[PDB]
Amino acid sequence: MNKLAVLYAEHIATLQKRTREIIERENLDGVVFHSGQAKRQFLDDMYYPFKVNPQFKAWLPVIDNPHCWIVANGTDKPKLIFYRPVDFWHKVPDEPNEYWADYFDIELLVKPDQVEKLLPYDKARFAYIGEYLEVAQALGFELMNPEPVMNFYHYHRAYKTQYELACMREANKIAVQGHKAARDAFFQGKSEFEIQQAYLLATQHSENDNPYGNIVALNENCAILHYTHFDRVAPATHRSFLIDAGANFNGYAADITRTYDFTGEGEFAELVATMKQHQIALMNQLAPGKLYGELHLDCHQRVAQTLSDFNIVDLSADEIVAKGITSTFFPHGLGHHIGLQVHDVGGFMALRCTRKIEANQVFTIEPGLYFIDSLLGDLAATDNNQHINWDKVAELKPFGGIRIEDNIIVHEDSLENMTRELRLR
Amino acid sequence: MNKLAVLYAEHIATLQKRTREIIERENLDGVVFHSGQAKRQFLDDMYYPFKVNPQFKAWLPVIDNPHCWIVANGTDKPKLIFYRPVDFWHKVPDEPNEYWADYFDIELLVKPDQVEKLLPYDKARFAYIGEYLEVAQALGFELMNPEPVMNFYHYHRAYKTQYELACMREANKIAVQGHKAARDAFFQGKSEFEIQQAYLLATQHSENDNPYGNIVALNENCAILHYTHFDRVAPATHRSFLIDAGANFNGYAADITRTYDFTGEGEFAELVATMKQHQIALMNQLAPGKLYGELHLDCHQRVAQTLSDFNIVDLSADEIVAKGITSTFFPHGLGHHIGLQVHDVGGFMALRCTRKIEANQVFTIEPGLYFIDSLLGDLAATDNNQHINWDKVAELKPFGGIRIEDNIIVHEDSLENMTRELRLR
Ligand SMILES: [Mn+2]
Ligand SMILES: [Mn+2]
Ligand SMILES: [Mn+2]
Ligand SMILES: [Mn+2]
Ligand SMILES: [Mn+2]
Ligand SMILES: [Mn+2]
Repeated sequence: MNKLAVLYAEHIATLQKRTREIIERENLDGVVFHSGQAKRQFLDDMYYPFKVNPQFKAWLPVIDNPHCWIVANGTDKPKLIFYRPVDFWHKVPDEPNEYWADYFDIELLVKPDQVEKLLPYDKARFAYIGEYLEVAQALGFELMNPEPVMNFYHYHRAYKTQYELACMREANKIAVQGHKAARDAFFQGKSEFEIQQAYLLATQHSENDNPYGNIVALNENCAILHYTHFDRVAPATHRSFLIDAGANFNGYAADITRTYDFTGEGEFAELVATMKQHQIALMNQLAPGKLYGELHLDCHQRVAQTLSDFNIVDLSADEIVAKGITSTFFPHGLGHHIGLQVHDVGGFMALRCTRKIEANQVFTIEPGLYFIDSLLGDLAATDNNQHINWDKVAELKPFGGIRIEDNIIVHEDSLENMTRELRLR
Repeated sequence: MNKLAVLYAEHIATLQKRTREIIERENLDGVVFHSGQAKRQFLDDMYYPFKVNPQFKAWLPVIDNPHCWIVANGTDKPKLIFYRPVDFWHKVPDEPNEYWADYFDIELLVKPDQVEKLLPYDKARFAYIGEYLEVAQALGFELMNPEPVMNFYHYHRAYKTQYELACMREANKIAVQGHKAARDAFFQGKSEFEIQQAYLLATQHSENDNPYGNIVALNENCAILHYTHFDRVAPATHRSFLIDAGANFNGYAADITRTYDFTGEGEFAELVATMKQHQIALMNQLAPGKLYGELHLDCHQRVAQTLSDFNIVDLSADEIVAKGITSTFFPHGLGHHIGLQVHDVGGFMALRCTRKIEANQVFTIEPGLYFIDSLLGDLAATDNNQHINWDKVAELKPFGGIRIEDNIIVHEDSLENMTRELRLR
């Protein structure tokens, strides 16, 4: 028996039920999900790597196949037009024969432009959920990504089926293996580039297989939030390491961050150790009914208590917050839902400090503390310039910043930190 | 002094001259090249990796920056609107300060929608060369990628400036380092995936940095022409290895293939050694004035002579060709131009067996010999089924196929095989 296979049955039942409800509320005959197509590079005969329509992979783990269509109404067996071309050029895989194949009425498609005869005869009442409006209109569809249908599925995406939670445990498990290998590489003095290679090797992921662009930062780079590049030359001296990297499994993402001190001793190393405690205490505050806003406000508080205690700012926690200067050391949000998409969808009628945490949802808790040139300089142009220990700043500035991030499943009865349960210190 | 820098001056002069000629022939005030934009994934806040407009990087080595614009007329100094946003989020690089920066009148762009005021006041007579027609029309442009202008630049792209040839030598040099590391990994019994990782490490290339999707094939996979995947599990037995991989330098590509036998002894290993000889003799036939057609017809001849001598087909070379069955063992073209694009552009008014090889052009010579299921089975359904040693086929089938490919610069006085001159056996 396959645990995933058993959970999948309920997954399908759940999407089926959700489908029945929405087509009735909108008087539709059904919904058609288009996996998408490969995008061709301008004036070239090369293509950008394929990225499946999230709304299509929500149903099954087929994420590397364009020209696939799902037609469903929630009561009848969902139809799956599965693109399987034949030609000596590409390797032809066997016909879908895994556990999920049984849940669909599968029609094979040998050429993309032969899909019209496999779709409903009258497409007018079928909502087209996909990126290719022009192709949909030519086929006869009229309802393009109707907002009410998008909002419905997105809202329910926040509530993960057991199959989804299982998939997400797997993604976290792969990512963790990578974060450890990346960790070891850092302590060996490797370059950002080399560290990235180790992560990919340990997770057996190709760059285009991870859920987002990995951030493998060293020293001052740790202060660059959207740091995309990988230096090929190792730094003369190794001070800090920040790696925000994830993994994929059946279309579900992991999104983990870890910051380290090269020596394990000193101010920065202590700062990290503190942030970790604050980070865990924040994870610990997740519970059904809890307002994300409280968690957020609390994070800024912890940050202020950190800035105060490390003499980075010569003021009391409450006054650091009061004066509103914590945002210069922690400029981003505390967390977000995650699942099929890294920054997952959801929320009443299209992360606000107003929504409540609920069971079966999955979150990331990622408090941070950075020393950003631009953001700091701005703080100097205010009457608060007199309140920070600029000597303490220049001493840490060389370490860039800190961020610790886990993915946690909020069960009705408890919290499951997939990341730390995998033993990622 | 910088050799590249000195060659670049002439590069600019050349593009300038080409620009003057075309705008006069088409009565235009100038030409505007748009580097492009990042494409956002459907319903997500993630983007596909950026791919620069080839027509924009033809001018300078800026290939990772969207929202950049070049406006030129060929007599005045070309203008370069260089996107350089500022914000604590992304790492801000210094203002362009390399050798090529001096050849342009550089305006910095901090936000994509602030480009209108930096472009010509009257855009009507400026041809827009780019992918974003909608954005161009909103800015006021009317002439969208006019065919005569596209054809002109494309035609001249076949003739490489010295700067371009130098760039291409560099790409070949990086790729070779990778092909050797990949080679060693194969002999160590690593998996396709592991071999791919070694190649990337040796070339210091991220997957999205190479010019096309690497083909790292093992055993039977060597017979799959468009083989994209990388098995994570090494084969029980290592028989054959085929790696078609390249590299980039300033936007110019290398495109190299090499096939190996695991033991270095046996039929297949002998077959490879022969193909190499045929491959080199084909490279040797490149010369200004030569018709690609002769080279092509000659390749099929060599293939037939190979099939005949290895008793893969019980017929004489001439009759293998005569009966037209070589195409089942060698189904693709012999070579193509290469440069800014792997399959480079060019040719009289938008690789034909009719065009002639000329000086300063760059080519790939890639004869192959494969054992493809589908293609072979088809040969069985013909009266030629009685002509092939099906016992000899089943013996080689397990090795997949062969392809050897080099990139060669055709100088007016000689041939320069960048690949073999780098010592890639
Ligand atoms: Mn059926
Ligand atoms: Mn993250
Ligand atoms: Mn995150
Ligand atoms: Mn200027
Ligand atoms: Mn190739
Ligand atoms: Mn090629």
